[PDB]
Amino acid sequence: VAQGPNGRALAESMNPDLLSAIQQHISIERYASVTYLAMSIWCAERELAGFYQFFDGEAKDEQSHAVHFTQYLIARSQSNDLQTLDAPRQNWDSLASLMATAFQMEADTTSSIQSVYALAERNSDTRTTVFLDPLIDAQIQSEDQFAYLLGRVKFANGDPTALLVIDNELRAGQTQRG
Amino acid sequence: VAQGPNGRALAESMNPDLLSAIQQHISIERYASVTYLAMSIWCAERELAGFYQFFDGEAKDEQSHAVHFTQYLIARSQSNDLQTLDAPRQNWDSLASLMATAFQMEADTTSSIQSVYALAERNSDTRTTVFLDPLIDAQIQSEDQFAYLLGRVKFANGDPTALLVIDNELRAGQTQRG
Amino acid sequence: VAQGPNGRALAESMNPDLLSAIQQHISIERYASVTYLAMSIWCAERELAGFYQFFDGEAKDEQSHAVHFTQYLIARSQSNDLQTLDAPRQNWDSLASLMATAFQMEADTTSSIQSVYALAERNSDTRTTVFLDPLIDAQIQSEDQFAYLLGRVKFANGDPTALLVIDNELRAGQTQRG
Amino acid sequence: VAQGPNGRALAESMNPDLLSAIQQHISIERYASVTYLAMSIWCAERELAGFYQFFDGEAKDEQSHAVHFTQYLIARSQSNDLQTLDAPRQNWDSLASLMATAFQMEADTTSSIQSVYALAERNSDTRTTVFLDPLIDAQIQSEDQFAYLLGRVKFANGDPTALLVIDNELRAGQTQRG
Ligand SMILES: [Cl-]
Ligand SMILES: [Cl-]
Ligand SMILES: [Cl-]
Ligand SMILES: [Cl-]
Ligand SMILES: [Cl-]
Ligand SMILES: [Cl-]
Ligand SMILES: [Cl-]
Ligand SMILES: [Cl-]
Ligand SMILES: [Cl-]
Ligand SMILES: [Cl-]
Ligand SMILES: [Cl-]
Ligand SMILES: [Cl-]
Ligand SMILES: [Fe+3]
Ligand SMILES: [Fe+3]
Ligand SMILES: [Fe+3]
Ligand SMILES: [Fe+3]
Ligand SMILES: [Fe+3]
Ligand SMILES: [Fe+3]
Ligand SMILES: [Fe+3]
Ligand SMILES: [Fe+3]
Ligand SMILES: [Fe+3]
Ligand SMILES: [Fe+3]
Repeated sequence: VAQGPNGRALAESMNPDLLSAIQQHISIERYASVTYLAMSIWCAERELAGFYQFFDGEAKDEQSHAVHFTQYLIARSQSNDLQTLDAPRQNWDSLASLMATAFQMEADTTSSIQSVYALAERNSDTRTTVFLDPLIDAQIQSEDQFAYLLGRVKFANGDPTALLVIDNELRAGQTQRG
Repeated sequence: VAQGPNGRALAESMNPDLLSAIQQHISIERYASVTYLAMSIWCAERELAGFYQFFDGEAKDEQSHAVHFTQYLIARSQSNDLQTLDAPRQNWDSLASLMATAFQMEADTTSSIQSVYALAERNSDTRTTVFLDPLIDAQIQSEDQFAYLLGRVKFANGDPTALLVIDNELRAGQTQRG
Repeated sequence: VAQGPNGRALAESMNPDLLSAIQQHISIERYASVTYLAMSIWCAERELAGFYQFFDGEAKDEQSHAVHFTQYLIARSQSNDLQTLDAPRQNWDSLASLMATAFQMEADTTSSIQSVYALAERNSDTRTTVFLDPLIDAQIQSEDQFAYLLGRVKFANGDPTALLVIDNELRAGQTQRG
Repeated sequence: VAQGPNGRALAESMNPDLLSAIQQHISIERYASVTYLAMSIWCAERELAGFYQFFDGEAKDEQSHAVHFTQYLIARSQSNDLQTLDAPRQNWDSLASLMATAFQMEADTTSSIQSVYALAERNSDTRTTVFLDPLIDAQIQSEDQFAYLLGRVKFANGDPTALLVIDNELRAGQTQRG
């Protein structure tokens, strides 16, 4: 039995470029987390309590995704390399602008997973494509959800009254089309 | 065993300037109470039932704070001196103006506690600083809450529709960021 | 009513040096979080499942502490500034060495809080000292707990049998003297 | 409607090389089953009751996997061909050696599935890749589990005391990192 780079018994070796791509993707999930924390704060500063609660939860969920990836590297007997984390964006001129950045962050997270997926396919790493499949499915749902929240905020067209109504929807847990 | 100014057994004497400051602070709590009663009435007169219910409760809570302080003076064997109570402000041109006065009243209540706290420290009265610590913590929460309500009302920008939505939030007990 | 640096109504201004110190302390809590994540991974790589579960939870708790501080800055109408986060230490020669780093991380977190506390006192910021008091109390308990775990691991004197027994204690939730 | 090789209505023909590969893989699952039975016996002979119970269950689960594959061939209207089954390995010099063989057996089971998967892709058999996807996911978990058990036994470094502790873990159902 061979030993993997992290010292555990090795079921099958992993291409170093694929390993590097997964380590970088963990940083993307961690960066999404701190970005949603920054967004939660921006909303709290403007008394948008439902948006604050929503993004507070999204921050925790993205961190959970990051940990899920670190566990996959452990399972593959590969080394983890937790990286320096950039500071998030923290300033927006409007809730609509913030929600556009949020949607872009979600779509960019999917693009990162897609890049890992394509590298796994080039390397015939079926364990990794199987691992990523349900994460892509979750991303479809999250993109659908963020398009819904962004579109509803844009429909409000900057009217504070409409934004208060949507804020109360989010506080109540009404965060997707259903 | 020595007898304190109120006749009870005396655990430790209290500086008369500190005693006077606590008696004055009790008046500040009582004045906050009648101010919030006046605000509850102003809101009721304009059919803002959620704001009326909110300030009705705040009036009762501030009175409870006043009584809590009178009990501390009893516990320290110090005399209470219930003072003449000024009439509250009763007229405002808008809900936003009323909420600004409410926030100022809350911040001024904290400033009064801080002044007592500093006098207690100058006199090495550790019982009094310990007594005040949780009251300062409550004040942080109340300032956060009043900044939230004031900010939400200001966001409404005088639109009656938005103010009705917020009024219904308060009636439902949705009074802070959560 | 004045507006604070984050735009909310301002109960009382905060010294900019104290604000900077709190923002830096939030980074210390976030760094403790990612350090405990790195430690959880190191333990998982060596099949120390109880230590992995323990540090996984500590990572989540430290993140919660960081968010708790960001909420205090919101409550004080002060700006948050989420900073770049250093990569954690990730390599140790033994569990005893890892636990020494963990204890040091906990003690250093307390030292950071103490530095903020002293600055708040120099500035007569009683809200901040009151806010920090229960966090210092939690730190006493955490230092006691980490001294217990470190001491128990050192008592094992590198014997794998003893380390398996302690690992099973942690998996069962037996993590302090009780 | 066409009839498949097993006589049932045929939704889509299957490449004979892919069919042969699935029939061979069923033998691999059956061989894993009897191998884990042999390991359960070896452990029972040495009073390692927790390891005996663990491998007894693994033997039953691998047989269930084999039957799951036979049901897929039925669903595809393909013939099953149950093959002669080799005798398992039955002798090991130590529990660590046995656990290495167990890990290798698990990794080799995954390699067999991967070989079927690649053949299905070459033949554009999307039903078969979809069928195999959750089985690969289960294999990731089983490889992670067997790496954990092997690593814990190796950490024991042949100390009977440590092996008794781990044996009791397995009897209690504590068989993975959790
Ligand atoms: Cl920014
Ligand atoms: Cl907007
Ligand atoms: Cl951006
Ligand atoms: Cl008046
Ligand atoms: Cl108004
Ligand atoms: Cl006034
Ligand atoms: Cl390192
Ligand atoms: Cl050690
Ligand atoms: Cl260090
Ligand atoms: Cl043999
Ligand atoms: Cl052994
Ligand atoms: Cl063999
Ligand atoms: Fe994510
Ligand atoms: Fe996401
Ligand atoms: Fe009060
Ligand atoms: Fe008050
Ligand atoms: Fe902390
Ligand atoms: Fe800590
Ligand atoms: Fe306290
Ligand atoms: Fe199997
Ligand atoms: Fe298996
Ligand atoms: Fe799938």
